Amino acid sequence: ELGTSNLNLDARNLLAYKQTEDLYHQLLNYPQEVISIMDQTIKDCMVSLIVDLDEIETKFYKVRPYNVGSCKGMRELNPNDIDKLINLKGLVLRSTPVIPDMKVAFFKCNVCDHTMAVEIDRGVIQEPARCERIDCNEPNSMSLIHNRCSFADKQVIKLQETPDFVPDGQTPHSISLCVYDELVDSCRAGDRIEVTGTFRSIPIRANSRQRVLKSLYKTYVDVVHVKKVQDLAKIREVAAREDLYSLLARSIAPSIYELEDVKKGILLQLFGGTNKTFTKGGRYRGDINILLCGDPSTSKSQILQYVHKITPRGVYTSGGLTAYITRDVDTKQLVLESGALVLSDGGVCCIDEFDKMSDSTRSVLHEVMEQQTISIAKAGIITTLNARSSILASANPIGSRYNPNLPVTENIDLPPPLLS
Amino acid sequence: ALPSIQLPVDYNNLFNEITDFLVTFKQKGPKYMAMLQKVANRELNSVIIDLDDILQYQNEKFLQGTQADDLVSAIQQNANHFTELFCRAIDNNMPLPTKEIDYKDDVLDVILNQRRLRNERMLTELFPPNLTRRYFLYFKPLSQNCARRYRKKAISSKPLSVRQIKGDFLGQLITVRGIITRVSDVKPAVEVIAYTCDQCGYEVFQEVNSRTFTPLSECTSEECSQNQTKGQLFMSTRASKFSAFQECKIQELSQQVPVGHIPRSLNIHVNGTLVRSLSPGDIVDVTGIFLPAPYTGFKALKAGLLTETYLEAQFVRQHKKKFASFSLTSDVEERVMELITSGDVYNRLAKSIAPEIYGNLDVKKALLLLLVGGVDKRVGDGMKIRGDINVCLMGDPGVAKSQLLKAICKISPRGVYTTGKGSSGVGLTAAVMKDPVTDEMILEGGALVLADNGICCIDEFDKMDESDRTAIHEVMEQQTISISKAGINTTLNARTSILAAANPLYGRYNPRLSPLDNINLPAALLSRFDILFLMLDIPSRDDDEKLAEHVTYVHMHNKQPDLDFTPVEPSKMREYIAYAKTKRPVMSEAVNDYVVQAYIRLRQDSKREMDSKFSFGQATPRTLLGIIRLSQALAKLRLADMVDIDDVEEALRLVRVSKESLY
Ligand SMILES: Nc1ncnc2c1ncn2[C@@H]1O[C@H](COP(=O)(O)OP(=O)(O)OP(=O)(O)O)[C@@H](O)[C@H]1O
Ligand SMILES: Nc1ncnc2c1ncn2[C@@H]1O[C@H](COP(=O)(O)OP(=O)(O)O)[C@@H](O)[C@H]1O
Ligand SMILES: [Mg+2]
Ligand SMILES: [Zn+2]
Ligand SMILES: [Zn+2]
Repeated sequence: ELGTSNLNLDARNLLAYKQTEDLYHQLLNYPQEVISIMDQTIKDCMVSLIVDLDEIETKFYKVRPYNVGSCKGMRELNPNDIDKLINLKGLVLRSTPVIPDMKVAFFKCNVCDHTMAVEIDRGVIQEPARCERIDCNEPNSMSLIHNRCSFADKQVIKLQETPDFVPDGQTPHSISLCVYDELVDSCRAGDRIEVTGTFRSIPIRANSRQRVLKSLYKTYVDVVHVKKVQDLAKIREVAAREDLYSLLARSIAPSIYELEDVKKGILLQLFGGTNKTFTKGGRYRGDINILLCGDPSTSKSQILQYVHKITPRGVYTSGGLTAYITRDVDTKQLVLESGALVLSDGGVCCIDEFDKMSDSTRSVLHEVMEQQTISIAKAGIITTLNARSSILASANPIGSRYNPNLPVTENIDLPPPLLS
Repeated sequence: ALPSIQLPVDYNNLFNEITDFLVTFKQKGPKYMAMLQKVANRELNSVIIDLDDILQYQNEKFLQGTQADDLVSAIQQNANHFTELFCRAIDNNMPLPTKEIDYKDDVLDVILNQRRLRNERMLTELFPPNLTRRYFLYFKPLSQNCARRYRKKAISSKPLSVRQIKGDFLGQLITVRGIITRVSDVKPAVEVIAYTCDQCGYEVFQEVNSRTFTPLSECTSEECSQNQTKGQLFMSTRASKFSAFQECKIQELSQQVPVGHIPRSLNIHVNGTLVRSLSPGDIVDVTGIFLPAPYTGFKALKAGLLTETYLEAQFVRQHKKKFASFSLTSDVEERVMELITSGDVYNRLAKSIAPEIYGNLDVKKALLLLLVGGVDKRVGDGMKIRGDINVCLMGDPGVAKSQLLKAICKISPRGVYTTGKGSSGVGLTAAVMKDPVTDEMILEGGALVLADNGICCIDEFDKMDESDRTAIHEVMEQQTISISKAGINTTLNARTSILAAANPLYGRYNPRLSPLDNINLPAALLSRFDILFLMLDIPSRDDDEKLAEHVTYVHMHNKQPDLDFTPVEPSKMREYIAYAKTKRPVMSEAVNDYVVQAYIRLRQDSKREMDSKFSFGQATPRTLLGIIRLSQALAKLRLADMVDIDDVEEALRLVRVSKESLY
């Protein structure tokens, strides 16, 4: 009734049956053949159960087995476990662009403009030495066409072990990963995932000019499974409560004692104002910016962390924050990277230790609040970027205490206009 | 062509003697029969041969006039050939399995059984033995007392240094000693490589021992040997045999290097079940075979006779020491019973840490309370509390605070010493930067040196630049390190105690306002620390006399003096600190009023902080948190699961004495 093509399959339920545990063990030994015959069986089972036959002949069927065995780490991988199913947990380090993979060749007899399709296997292609048309039958008239073939999307993922496997301050190890089709782009940088797949080994070409091969084989894992690590009616019931303001203000900071007014202000600025861009006058700022000052005995960083994690979008930084052209590390190319302030579009940008802000970056803030659009002109790139972000900062007075007699300006050491 | 020479060595009699020894040896019956039987039942995975057994067997059989030659000498002069002879002899006399076997799991044997049921059904290839072998052959060096048992100089052993090995030792069996610095990962290596033949009968096999391998192009299958090809041969990963491979290097010790020289290195290869038996940073003595390696891998067409050399591991003694993770044993149980019978212990432990430095009992007591840790493992709702204590030591140069720091670092297994620059790969960066030969750029991002449950010790805490100071500001109060450079966010969960030793930049105390000296560091960092202790050098006759007498008595004996009286020993307290951390007492409620009134009187003191000239008595809730943590530690170090008011009193006295040194 859905039209999709996807099956989930747990091993423990597969293990609960006495005949199936034999199939369990045989799946452990021979993954590829078992998976292929299982997919063929499901392809037959669809038709066996529907007894529209038109949507079936277009789609394929695949399984996604999981929980076959306990998760193993890169620190214990014997060569005895080659071509067997294992489960891994780890953190994604880096991804790669989609790699086209040859599946069907397309040749053409240039003399007679005749084309034929040739299948391949194991990557190696058996080139035909003569055109099939015996009317011409020339041997050297066959030429490959690159852009009229069929391809598959291969992608390589780099994975690192979880830090819990290193008890004595050793360094983590990295294992390469491979994915196909629906598994492409399913993980990004910093993602914590668990995968299920078979093990593999491959020879190294060494010198590309000759046919010499190294005595050591590189190891990589091919996977078939990944996992990560009407409510509006309830809103209006709460929205009709008279004292919702006080409860909502006090809910943000459960451990903070008193300080009710600042909590109300922070909640209200989290709510945010309106934004309008009428043509004849120009846009008006809708962001709210708040500054906190006091001696370092107020737990004012706890409120910063509270607002950072509560808000949908927001970056928590300290005293670089904007876009700058960078030289890519692993690949020798030039990439434009956006800063922390740009990343907080529509959210709350949290700044800690605002006094030690240097001098070059402060003017940047003087540019980002009054116009909410930062421009850059470096390396031949001239452009303007939108920020539209809210600022919430904390500052400390100069000295062990803030003397009430002295006015605020001297103690914080900030420019009068920026405070204004 | 090749001229011939005569040698006094003939291998037939040696092989016969090997078989006779392996069959007849009596040390249960024959040991060498029982171990082979266990190998047959798929129980053992490696074979170790003791040369002392062969030596003693030959010595005791020489009493009858039958033996003519010696075999251990030939083993010393050549090893790999005897390894081949031993594996042939073992495969010749392999016993029958006396136990049941889970025969279905052996995929290699199932594949070979299928191949046989194909080939011999039509009436078959003699598979090489190394493909069918499952065990590994290892050797064990002799013992010097065994050599002393007889007149002969069958010594070997003698763990030569890296530089003491010269060119004429190639091919023999030698023992090296040193420190392991680099250990590579585990990577599978081929031993027998098999090709599938595309249903063309038998699957051709190939064997390579060199580090460079070349594949096949055409096969000897009879229908493939026909005048036209039948399928292209392909390498099959399932049928071939593999072996774990690992390589490391070893450094010479600082003792053995002659003056004015730079220590050398030596590569080492390990294969089989001995993989992962060594770790970086330990003293070992490896026994193995010293073998040459061709220089043709570099492919420069130079060095016509120059070649590289490496060692092949056979047997390793880990040596060094073992922390053992305070694994419970009877002996240490009676040891802790003795400690319990010893009564009050903390003063003795303080006395027993550094007898070389005289006096200074407060700092030793503070170090002892630091070694246990404060209250930890969170509170309700998830609020963060850190059990590590952050104490800083203030004093003028020439007070041996650096010596005490070295002592506490040595006695604490987790201690680490750092300083401002001098080495760059110690702060704000990990030790795996640009390390691999591929320059894979392995990195965690923002991390420190063993910051998890570590004891960071720093001398000249005013010296380091802005980077390390910002790192400390990031580590304040178990805060995670979240510095990113290339999209990485692998934060290191920093939970460490901070040990800081520094001096005012004037190098001496002053009669004027004391915060003017402080640490010449921001006051925010100063307020973070739990205990500030000042060591001021006051010229006094009755104290400097005792200090001088103690130091000169230490010097006179060229050893630790008997003037000290410590019933406890450094290893004794090393065990007891883990024992006391294991007990882990929890808090009690009846002290809340006492600590609240103590905090009230501390705020009363803060009412007089403007009296100045020792203005360090400022107001901070972290003072209350620190006094709670110190009371918890004063319940942890010696007491059972109970927190006493006397602990709070002792913590208060410690704080008062720490402030008292200001004057
Ligand atoms: N009380 C003491 N008992 C024994 N030796 C002492 C004592 N005080 C200082 N020393 C001697 O001081 C030397 C080490 O102290 P050191 O000068 O390193 O201290 P420091 O205060 O950390 O100074 P610096 O920063 O200049 O190194 C040793 O030779 C040690 O014998
Ligand atoms: N009213 C309070 N309630 C709870 N904790 C507090 C309170 N005041 C201070 N603290 C504690 O004291 C610390 C104050 O540090 P803080 O001033 O936030 O450092 P920073 O210099 O980064 O602002 C906090 O970590 C908090 O645990
Ligand atoms: Mg010093
Ligand atoms: Zn043609
Ligand atoms: Zn063939």
